[PDB]
Amino acid sequence: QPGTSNETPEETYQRAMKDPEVAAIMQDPVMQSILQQAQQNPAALQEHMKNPEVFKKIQTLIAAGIIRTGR
Repeated sequence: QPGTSNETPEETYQRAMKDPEVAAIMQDPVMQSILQQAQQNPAALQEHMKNPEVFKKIQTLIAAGIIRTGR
């Protein structure tokens, strides 16, 4: 049921798509590189979050529910 949606990641993407900050960041290849590095080492993404430019980028998609960073 769309009303009780929650297991539909696709819905989250659309919402984030409406946010101008999300569109701009998703179009940036920097985030793709961070994810890959994280696979090679967990500390890779950590230093990225600390970085001011990447910090804003990473956080934007998280709040938008586009990326899961929980554990």
